[PDB]
Amino acid sequence: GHMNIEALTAELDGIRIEDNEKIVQQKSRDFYWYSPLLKRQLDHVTGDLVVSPKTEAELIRVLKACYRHEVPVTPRGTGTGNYGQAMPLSGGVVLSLADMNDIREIKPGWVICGPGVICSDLDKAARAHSGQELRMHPSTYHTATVGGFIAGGSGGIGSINWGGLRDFGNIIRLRVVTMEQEPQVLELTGEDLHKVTHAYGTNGIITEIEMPLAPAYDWIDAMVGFDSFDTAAAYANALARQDGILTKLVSVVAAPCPFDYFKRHQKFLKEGQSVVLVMVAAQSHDAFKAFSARSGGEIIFDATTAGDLKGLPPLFELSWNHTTLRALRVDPAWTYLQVLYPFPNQLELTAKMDRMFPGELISHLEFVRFDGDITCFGLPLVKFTTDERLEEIMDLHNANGCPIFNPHRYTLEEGGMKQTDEIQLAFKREADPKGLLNPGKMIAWDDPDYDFNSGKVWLFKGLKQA
Amino acid sequence: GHMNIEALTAELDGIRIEDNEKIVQQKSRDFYWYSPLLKRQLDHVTGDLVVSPKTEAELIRVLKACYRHEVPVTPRGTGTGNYGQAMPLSGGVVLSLADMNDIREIKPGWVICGPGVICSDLDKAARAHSGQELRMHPSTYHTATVGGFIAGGSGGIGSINWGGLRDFGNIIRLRVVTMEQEPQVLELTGEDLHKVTHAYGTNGIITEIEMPLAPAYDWIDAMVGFDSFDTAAAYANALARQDGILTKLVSVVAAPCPFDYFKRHQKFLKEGQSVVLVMVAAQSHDAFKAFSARSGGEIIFDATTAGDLKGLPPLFELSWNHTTLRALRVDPAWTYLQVLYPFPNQLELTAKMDRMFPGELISHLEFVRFDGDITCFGLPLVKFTTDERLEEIMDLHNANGCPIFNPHRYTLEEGGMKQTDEIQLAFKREADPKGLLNPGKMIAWDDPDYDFNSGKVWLFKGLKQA
Ligand SMILES: Cc1cc2nc3c(=O)[nH]c(=O)nc-3n(C[C@H](O)[C@H](O)[C@H](O)COP(=O)(O)OP(=O)(O)OC[C@H]3O[C@@H](n4cnc5c(N)ncnc54)[C@H](O)[C@@H]3O)c2cc1C
Ligand SMILES: Cc1cc2nc3c(=O)[nH]c(=O)nc-3n(C[C@H](O)[C@H](O)[C@H](O)COP(=O)(O)OP(=O)(O)OC[C@H]3O[C@@H](n4cnc5c(N)ncnc54)[C@H](O)[C@@H]3O)c2cc1C
Ligand SMILES: O=c1[nH]c(=O)c2nccnc2[nH]1
Ligand SMILES: O=c1[nH]c(=O)c2nccnc2[nH]1
Repeated sequence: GHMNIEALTAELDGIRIEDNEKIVQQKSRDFYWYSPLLKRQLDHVTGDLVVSPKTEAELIRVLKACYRHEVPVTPRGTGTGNYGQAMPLSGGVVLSLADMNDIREIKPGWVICGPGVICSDLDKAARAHSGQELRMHPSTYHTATVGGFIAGGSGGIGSINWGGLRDFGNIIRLRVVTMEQEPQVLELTGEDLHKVTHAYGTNGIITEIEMPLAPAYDWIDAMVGFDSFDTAAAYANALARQDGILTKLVSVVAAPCPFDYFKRHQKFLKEGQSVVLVMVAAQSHDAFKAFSARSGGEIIFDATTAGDLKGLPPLFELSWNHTTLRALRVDPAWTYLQVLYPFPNQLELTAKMDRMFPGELISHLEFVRFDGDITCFGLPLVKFTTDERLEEIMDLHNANGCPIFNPHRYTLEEGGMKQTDEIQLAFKREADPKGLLNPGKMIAWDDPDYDFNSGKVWLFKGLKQA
Repeated sequence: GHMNIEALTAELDGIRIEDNEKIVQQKSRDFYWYSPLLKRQLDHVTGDLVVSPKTEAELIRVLKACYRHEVPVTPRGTGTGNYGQAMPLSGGVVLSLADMNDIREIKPGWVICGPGVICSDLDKAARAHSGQELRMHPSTYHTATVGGFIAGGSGGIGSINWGGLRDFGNIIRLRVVTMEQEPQVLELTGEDLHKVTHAYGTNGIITEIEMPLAPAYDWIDAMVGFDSFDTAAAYANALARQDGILTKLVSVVAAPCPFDYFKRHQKFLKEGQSVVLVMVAAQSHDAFKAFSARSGGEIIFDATTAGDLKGLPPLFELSWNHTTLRALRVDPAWTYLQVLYPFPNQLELTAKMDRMFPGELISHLEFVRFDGDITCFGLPLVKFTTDERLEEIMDLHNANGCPIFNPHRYTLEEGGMKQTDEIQLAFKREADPKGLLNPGKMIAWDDPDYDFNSGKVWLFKGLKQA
């Protein structure tokens, strides 16, 4: 690489650039620091400038100039990923897509928009236009971009209904611009768009998204309280299996996390109580109450009876990695794991892991559709002591039937979600022959000897088969 | 010929009534004759009078008069049931709710309407009002009433998404009028409304329904063709488990049924071909094609590429018991079974039954959500020979792990769907102390020695818990 930052800058007159060191540093970091390991390994990473195109034409200008002057390019939505995805390991350009945030079309069942649209802004527009909203969104709803969700996220609120970004149909089309001497526009549909999902921006810049839309309902927050984690998980699993009770969220958070760390909801909680977090559609809420009364589920908070309370976060901001946010805000020693508990043994497996790590781990489940089954993903909190103990806890999950997607890594393959196969490798050669797009994030690109055919359970399995 | 018809008729001045023998006979029959057994057993059944109230006030005037003259009352929507549910075993009044067809409220996620609204009319109004439609409907969409669906049906198109009428949330509220000296109005919510579902009108007259609504999408008809039943069933099972691919129907119809009996679609079919009937939402259509190319599913008919669709019925009128209709319109010796193939063994079980009855049976699956899993319901065609052999075939399904809901019976308990327990018996006494509502349909009411704690698998399990 022969980086020439000065010549790059000269080629971008009319395009917004920022080179202030403090601002570049801030926009070179995400929420990697949720992992004590990443916090140490990536503490010294920073870019050289932030470039913020307003149009696809400006973006093409930027990529063309970066290819010519050999400046690395790391895409950034709003920098809320947890693994260092958007962090520029090699210096160079932080390519912000924040100003490519147009909403172009809203029709019955689908939307076309730019990558920088914030999830809640997209829903606000889809709701006003025709009472529609995203099928799923991360708990970073109000801050995260749709583009970064596709390229760096996996699922979240709404996965209970629709599965994950890993699944056919949850994305319709991705328009992607390559890093070639003449950047190419690709219109990826069918299976081809799934080369880009959760690829950390390593194989092209998403410049337009077509995604399905779902009906916007009056979603009712409710909490259900239990005296043990195992009875909370059994209730949550049963509720998730009620096919006529429409929910958007079914979470399990073990004591002592609710009472210790859900501070604004404390008056509804008590010491020793585990909680199930529920978002239930208004047309299903009476059925939800009747089911809960028949299933041992004491409703300790219900938005329909609590009144118009200000200062209460929505329950989804207590779920997914917002559960982690709340814990580490009070005690910074908390970190987390990412776990699958495979169907049909999720209740047995979550209980065994809960009992295996008393005190040191606090269980946290999110119920989701996964390959057509209802099961749960895990985001258990872990009290950090040493690097070695944290690796050991993950090793023991893997050895006890609970696949780990290691969040204490910053490469695609080590994170356990995006599998590298020959199709993934060939596509990056096509879309980034100089290796300028988010370098360092794909091990197989830097390692000719990499056994990318190893690993067991991949969340985003590769397209190659038979 | 009930002895009190003259006196009853004199009390109904101003209410529309019909005593013409031929019309009363037509309005005393449903589609029971799909069963050769019921066709013979119920041949002599007819009412004395058809009474058609326009309003709940008129209905109450009718019930109060029938109660004081002890004339039985058998409710009727539009008489499309298959079990003789709406046929008056004791003569008396056929009480048609067809003129109680108010639609009084449509909101995001729910609708309030009268019992006589035809399903497709309900959707016509919900679509015009706010682009909504029913979650599920029988394949008799264009002729069946909503109230008769609730009291006499179980699910259908849309069950792939939502389960069935057996499930919490798929009905929100039933307003019911009792048969008492002074008829009472009950507003049944929570679990209480499930006393009335599939109870054949034996424990009160539904006068208002609140049901959930779902978004009205552009549903695309597609057929997928296979050289064998097993490969068709395996594909449909896989498609049904694609959580991001939104469908409204996933049916499997084994050869020779499609080529023999799907006449207007015959130009798309070939001899020996089994078919999977699909309704896929427009926003999932591309993913459906991509999944099907990846899953060995040849799309042989697609409403978006087929050119002129004139004269083609919708694919849902080739599904559920319309599959039976198409077959028996060509050969009247076909009848059917109703089967469950319990998860997770549905592929092995359907294949085992298919191999056990060559020629005599034609397999027909409908994939549905059932207790939180994806599995299939069966409506296999059976070539009628003798009553004895039809019983044996059903016994063999039951003995091989495939529960039968016997459609060749006219009582609630023998039909295998609506379980009787103490709560059902107590409620019938509460709503119909004289037993004038559809008499003879509930064995346990006529026979206090009848053992209602038998029967293994009930589609509509009772409310009594252990
Ligand atoms: C408290 C908290 C809770 C969270 N909860 C969830 C959750 O429930 N579910 C979930 O999936 N994630 C969750 N996350 C992670 C993160 O917030 C989301 O995945 C988010 O949607 C990422 O979007 P972003 O705009 O912040 O992307 P960034 O962090 O800016 O970038 C993410 C990745 O996408 C790439 N990228 C961004 N834009 C483009 C583009 N246009 N083209 C190509 N590549 C691009 C970046 O290079 C990077 O590799 C959470 C994070 C926090 C801190
Ligand atoms: C070709 C064909 C296909 C079919 N497909 C399906 C299918 O996919 N799914 C399905 O579930 N059914 C199916 N059916 C059965 C039937 O069409 C439906 O269940 C239908 O919705 C019944 O409504 P109806 O108005 O015809 O009721 P009716 O036949 O008039 O009556 C049904 C029952 O409900 C009672 N009843 C009616 N109205 C009231 C009321 N207001 N209050 C109390 N009791 C009342 C009657 O006494 C009777 O017991 C099919 C039938 C045919 C002929
Ligand atoms: O950066 C993240 N990417 C993800 O896919 C994710 N998924 C769940 C929770 N946090 C997450 N964080
Ligand atoms: O009269 C019917 N009642 C039902 O519940 C039903 N379910 C499926 C198919 N036909 C059916 N016919």
